[PDB]
Amino acid sequence: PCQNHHCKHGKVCELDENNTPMCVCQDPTSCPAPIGEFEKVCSNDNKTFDSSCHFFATKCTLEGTKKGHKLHLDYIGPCKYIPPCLDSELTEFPLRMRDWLKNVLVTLYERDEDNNLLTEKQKLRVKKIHENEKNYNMYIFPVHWQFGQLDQHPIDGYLSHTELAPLRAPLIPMEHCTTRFFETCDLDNDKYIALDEWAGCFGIKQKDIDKDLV
Amino acid sequence: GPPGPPGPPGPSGPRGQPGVMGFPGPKGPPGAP
Amino acid sequence: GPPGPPGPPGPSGPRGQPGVMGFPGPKGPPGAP
Amino acid sequence: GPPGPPGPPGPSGPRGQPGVMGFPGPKGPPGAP
Ligand SMILES: *[C@@H]1O[C@H](CO)[C@@H](O[C@@H]2O[C@H](CO)[C@@H](O)[C@H](O)[C@H]2NC(C)=O)[C@H](O)[C@H]1NC(C)=O
Ligand SMILES: [Ca+2]
Repeated sequence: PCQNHHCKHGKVCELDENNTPMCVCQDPTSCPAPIGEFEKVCSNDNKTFDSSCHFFATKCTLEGTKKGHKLHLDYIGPCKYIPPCLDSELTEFPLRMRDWLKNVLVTLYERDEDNNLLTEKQKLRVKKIHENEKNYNMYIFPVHWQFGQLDQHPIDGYLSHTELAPLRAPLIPMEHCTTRFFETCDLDNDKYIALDEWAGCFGIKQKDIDKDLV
Repeated sequence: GPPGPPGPPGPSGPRGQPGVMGFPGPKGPPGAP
Repeated sequence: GPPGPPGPPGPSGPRGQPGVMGFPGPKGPPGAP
Repeated sequence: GPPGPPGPPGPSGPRGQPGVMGFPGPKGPPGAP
């Protein structure tokens, strides 16, 4: 009587007094134990949960607190110490990530079988970017493409803190510099990152900022 | 007569694609003096 | 009378399992001069 | 007439998502002294 009811993140299906499907909050107790350490998530408070589920089903039956307003899901992994982003490293960084983007892209060009991962246009900027048994003339697209992926709620040319999650979270525990690098991109401190903020952050002159690449 | 109950849910999906290759390793220590 | 046809195909199977971590990053760049 | 037999199973679910990203590669070697 239930299979056909899908409830939002945090809720499950339980039958009401008339046997008719409804949605209530989940018993955190009843989620899959982490298949490893990766399945765990950290929290604003250096406080570990066993999985995504475990954070939802906790947070689900919540709302409108002030000690909870300053509490949000910080990143994947369990809660570990994160060393300070030294200035030496925080510089050496955009150069590493942007490279990593290049690869991230290229490692997609391969998997993409029918525009499911890259359009055709892109697949052909990567083509012209791959073929290089030869430096700056590559990163341009990556960075953009990345920004594309993020700015989406809502698409406006700016990057909300929440819009970063999907990159900040899975990344912090492999790159202590991450949290730092993203707040010191927002030059003007608009608490948002605009394409300009975001391109110049990765060492990309404003003459290459082609707002059509997102 | 009545058409019997819908089939059962099918086969689980395949395994996913492997994640993305990590960041390139940090910088190198500046050579001896 | 004798039984009638067999019900329709059931639901799509569920999502597959997540792939494995990704090849380690390439080697870091030497600590120049 | 009674209800027929249940039908085929639903088509196979969808390939699971990718996996976490990889570890940062190894620290680069030292250079000019
Ligand atoms: C958050 O909690 C973690 C782990 O519970 C703390 O990391 C530990 O630091 C101590 C050193 O004082 C070690 O003995 C533990 O083994 C560490 N755990 C790890 C990462 O394996 C960390 O100090 C806390 N960070 C804060 C306060 O945000
Ligand atoms: Ca936006």
